[PDB]
Amino acid sequence: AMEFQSIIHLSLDSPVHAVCVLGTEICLDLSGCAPQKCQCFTIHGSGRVLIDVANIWWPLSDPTYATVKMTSPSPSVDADKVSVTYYGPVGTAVLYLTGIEVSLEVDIYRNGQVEMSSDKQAKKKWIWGPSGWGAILLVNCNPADVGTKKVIFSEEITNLSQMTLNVQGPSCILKKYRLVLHTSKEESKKARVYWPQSTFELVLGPDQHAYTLALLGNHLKETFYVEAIAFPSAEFSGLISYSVSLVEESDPSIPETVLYKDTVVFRVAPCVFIPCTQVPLEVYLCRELQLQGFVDTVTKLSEKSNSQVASVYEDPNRLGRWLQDEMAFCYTQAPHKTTSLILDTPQAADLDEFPMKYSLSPGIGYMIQDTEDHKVASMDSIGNLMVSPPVKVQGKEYPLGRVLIGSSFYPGRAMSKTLRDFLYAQQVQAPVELYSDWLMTGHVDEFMCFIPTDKKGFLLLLASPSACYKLFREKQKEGYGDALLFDELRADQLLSNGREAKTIDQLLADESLKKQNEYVEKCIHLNRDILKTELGLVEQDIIEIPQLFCLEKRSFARPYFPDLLRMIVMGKNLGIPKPFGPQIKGTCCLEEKICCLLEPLGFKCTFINDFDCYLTEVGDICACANIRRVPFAFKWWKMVP
Amino acid sequence: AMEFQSIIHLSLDSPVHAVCVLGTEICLDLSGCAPQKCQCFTIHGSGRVLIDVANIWWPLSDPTYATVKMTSPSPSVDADKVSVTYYGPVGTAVLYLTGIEVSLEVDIYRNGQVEMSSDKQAKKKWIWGPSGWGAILLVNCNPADVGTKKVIFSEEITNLSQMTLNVQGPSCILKKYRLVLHTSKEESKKARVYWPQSTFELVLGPDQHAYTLALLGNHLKETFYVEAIAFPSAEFSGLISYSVSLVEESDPSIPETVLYKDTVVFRVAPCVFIPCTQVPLEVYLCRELQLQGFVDTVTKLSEKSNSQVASVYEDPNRLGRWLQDEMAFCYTQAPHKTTSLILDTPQAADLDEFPMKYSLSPGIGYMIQDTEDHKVASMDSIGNLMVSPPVKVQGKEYPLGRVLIGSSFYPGRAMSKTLRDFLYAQQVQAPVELYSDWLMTGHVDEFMCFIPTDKKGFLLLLASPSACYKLFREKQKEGYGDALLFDELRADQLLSNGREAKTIDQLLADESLKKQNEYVEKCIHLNRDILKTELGLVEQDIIEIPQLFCLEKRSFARPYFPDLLRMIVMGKNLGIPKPFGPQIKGTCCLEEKICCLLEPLGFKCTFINDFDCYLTEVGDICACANIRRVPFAFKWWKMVP
Ligand SMILES: [Cl-]
Ligand SMILES: [Cl-]
Repeated sequence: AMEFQSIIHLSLDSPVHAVCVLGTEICLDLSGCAPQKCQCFTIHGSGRVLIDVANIWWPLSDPTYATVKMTSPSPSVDADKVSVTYYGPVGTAVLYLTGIEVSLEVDIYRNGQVEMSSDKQAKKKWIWGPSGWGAILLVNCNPADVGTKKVIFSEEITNLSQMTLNVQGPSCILKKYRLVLHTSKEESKKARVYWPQSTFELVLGPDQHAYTLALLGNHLKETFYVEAIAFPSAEFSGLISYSVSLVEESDPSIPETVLYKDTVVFRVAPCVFIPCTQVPLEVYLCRELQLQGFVDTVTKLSEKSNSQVASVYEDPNRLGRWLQDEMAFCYTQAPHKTTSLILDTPQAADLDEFPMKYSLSPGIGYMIQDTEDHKVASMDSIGNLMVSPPVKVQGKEYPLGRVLIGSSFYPGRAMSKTLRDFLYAQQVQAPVELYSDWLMTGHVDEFMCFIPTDKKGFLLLLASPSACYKLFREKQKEGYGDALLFDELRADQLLSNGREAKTIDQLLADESLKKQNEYVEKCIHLNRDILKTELGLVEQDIIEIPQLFCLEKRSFARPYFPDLLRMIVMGKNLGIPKPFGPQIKGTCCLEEKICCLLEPLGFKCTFINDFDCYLTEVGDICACANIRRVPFAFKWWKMVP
Repeated sequence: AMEFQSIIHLSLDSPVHAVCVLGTEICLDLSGCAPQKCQCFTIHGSGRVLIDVANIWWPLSDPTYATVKMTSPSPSVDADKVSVTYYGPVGTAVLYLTGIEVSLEVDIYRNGQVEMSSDKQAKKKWIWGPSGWGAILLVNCNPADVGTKKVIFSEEITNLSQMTLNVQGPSCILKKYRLVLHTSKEESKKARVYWPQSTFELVLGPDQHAYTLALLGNHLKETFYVEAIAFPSAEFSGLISYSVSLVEESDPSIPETVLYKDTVVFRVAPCVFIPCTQVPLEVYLCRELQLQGFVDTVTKLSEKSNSQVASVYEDPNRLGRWLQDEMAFCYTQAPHKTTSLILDTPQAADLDEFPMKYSLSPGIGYMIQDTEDHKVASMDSIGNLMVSPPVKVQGKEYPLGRVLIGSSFYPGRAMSKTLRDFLYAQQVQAPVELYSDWLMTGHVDEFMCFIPTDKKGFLLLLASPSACYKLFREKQKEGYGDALLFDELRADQLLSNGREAKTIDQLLADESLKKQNEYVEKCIHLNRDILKTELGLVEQDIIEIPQLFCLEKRSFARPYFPDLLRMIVMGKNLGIPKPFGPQIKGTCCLEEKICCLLEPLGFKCTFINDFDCYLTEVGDICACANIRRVPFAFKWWKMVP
């Protein structure tokens, strides 16, 4: 008999000639051919064979099976043997073996190189955690792709994951078969596989899910380079598997058959967002022909903070403040490479040009993410997200922090199912839903800010209208009720921005303003509870920041004076919006209050003088920034979501 | 001051009057108002207040917080109090409390009744396993729905899950608020909530995701009845949450605000498929005007097995064998109720009538599942599924077995992404992909069958052409080479079914038939390996069944003689297709062989005489059956997928 299978029925008469793929086990039926007078048996194998008898003689039970496996490939056909000798009160059975290797290997232990997997079945599984395993694939974020044969540079080839195919066996056995490297039609739309000729040929991708390789000689060693196309999403878990099938070429009436298949599994790394507690590397600035105020002060602050400034062009096809509202700096990481990128959720239709590519420093990626709602003040954009610092909550670690999404509480505007599903599909920053649709912009950054400390490693700052009323009341009692909110601002600057200079006395007697702020205070308190619960915070982690709001067009909250919470956080250097509060002998009481709260904790407060920038209405153009920061040192794959 | 929040800043001057929702905690800032001369303090609360000072006097630290909570609702406003007395080398601060209850409760401990949850935050989580928690919801499978105010019978109301809402507090506090029972727009499409007036009003559902309730008096107690619409799928995880928001009615210029929200989570039970090792309860039979053969023998076998027979009408709008190929008996289970149902994946377009409803015994549900591919021999149907018995594999338990799906191995036909995703979304029967597209029907039941034993509790039978060649060779050597395959069958019965009577000598000399069977044997061996690996089977669990195949129109395998593996499994009673093998002195050697293999294990073999039924071509009409069985005793929620 001639065979390629997991079960072999030995025959006293004809010895079996079989193929053994290395890493697999064959079950040997020893008793089916045994003579009736046989009571016991002995079994012996050659050097490359490992025989297991239920883990020397053995009693002959009703079923008697032995398992065999091979340790190295055969240098010729039938070079290995297993012999069974039947003892009674009488027969021999023989199996000739030829061992071949057919294996696909990846960086399964996440060490930065392809390593041989210890087990053919364990290698199809992807296990999270430090005691886990499973290779990682990175999405191609090359900004050129935004809007068959390719040249790939040594700088770009490190982004790709290796997948090695090894086949070893006698030439006369291997020539009977063909190899097919493949994946399912659906998985092929999610990644590309390249083969170097440097010049690389596309062997698998969205239009090709099977690739044939000829077996010429006694060994084939080929390395393929793989890249993902998309991050995990509602429709995509992140898992992609590749297989090599050994196909027996046929007689035209009998179809071909697959005799063996080896499979590897990749997990496409998630898109990870970065909180403002991470060290700034670069500050991207969309100036919109501005210099004095925001642009100059933020340029100065950035130099003071060991950070680069990258100019950003205006995009005439987008609403103003797009650099902040439609984009986020994030990263994606593999054992062999970390790719920082900007994730863009454009609100405009049919875009042709992408001016943000001029600013992107070498190696910085660019990815687009679709959304559904594109109106002014839409919360369906990546700007409607804030990242917490790393926290432990109820004994559960969130080493990369948790993503915070602005949402609604009235049973209004919201993030689309598409963008929300994309976020939850990343897994490693378990999203928390906050309440922000009471704010005109819908952005939580108008009432909260995390700042790093040199303990949890951070403090949460929260907007507090009650704290501001308390501060103004104390000043009034001290005889400063005549001090003026919006002092040192030009009358037309106030009028053109919907504001009016008011004394502390007029502000404290304004019952409508007080009711607007009481409403805002209730909305912030709802969020304070969710943040304490979901981030494991205690009140010692929170600092109240005096901040007034007003309701504009139900109506929505807007900062009354420039929002102190809208900080540019650069380590210990804080770029705080200059609020223009009531002055008490040449000093703004709001600047003095916030400096008294933050300076003793090691913070350097720089007040950004730019009233028009901070009072810009939603949709209107203004200078803005987006800071690119150091990715977390904690490796995402070692987390157990 | 007047408040409803998680943080209260005490004031030496004005005492605070606050609302405390039961089950929540308030943080009290004790140090912010403390006099400069104060060095230590004492705190005292009344009977309903629980005070925690970092878990009698206490030192006055820079931040000094105390947490308070309430144990029962207040019978009047300010009926509870907390007093802080400041000691120096000097002041008092007071908080008046009013406790209210606002809670949604479900059968969170899966005990069959609504129980009070121990924690407001833990109740939003759904944890798998015996030490888990989380209420369960059942899909409405009423066959009437196949194709605002409702009457629900005491028999049908047990299918629904209870959700109780309790609100308790002073009438003068509760009258300030409104209650809103709600869920997101997307979740509302997945379930219906009813309120009894018995006659039940639909309060939440696909067209209504918010329902308002008036707070009249000092307490509200309402029970709602919930039912799911759909099983988990590609787009639906199975989790649905409901909330009650306490809304403060507004001054028209200030929008309303939500002061508190309580939330419960349900998991819609998965659709669980049943293996043929479970005890038969009812046999559904589509006779198609037939009596002698299949219909009579299966009716007899069913009576012999303590099972009911339910006649099924012919469906002229569907391909033949639809009762078996387009339907599956499955179940869905909650702590309070188990619903057995038939899951239908119709292959026809625009169906109006559903004759299977006439057969459905009282209480048996009916659900439809969409598919994409509707051609003849399509593997995109629920008939392309077999369920394994419960198994343990590599230390992992599959107490409900694993679903087995027929698929392809040539890198052909396949299950659609829609049906496959529906199956994997159930979670509790971790699907295994087998190779069956080499078979004309694409059904794994043509080469494998599980039978229960009175140890794993089962045996796997596998089709084996090699075993059949071996049996025929032994008969030839004994002088019976003249024995005839298809003996005792009429010549026209053979001709009209594409077969011809052949002696054992002619069969063993047929080289084309041998090559067709060698091909089939390689395909079955691929599946034997996957089954051993994925189900943790050893060769002692497998019995080879002699069975020949032939290739017909690449070409596809069909059973050559009636397929012995296509058994009607009724406990120890097996309805085996009568194969009409070569007879050796009045006995079919195939019947004798299978009886020698199965009878010593306690099986009673009944050979179903019906050649035309077992040789029916795909798409053609024939009598067939579908057996409804006992659901597993193991509760699905106690598994950790
Ligand atoms: Cl996953
Ligand atoms: Cl889930």
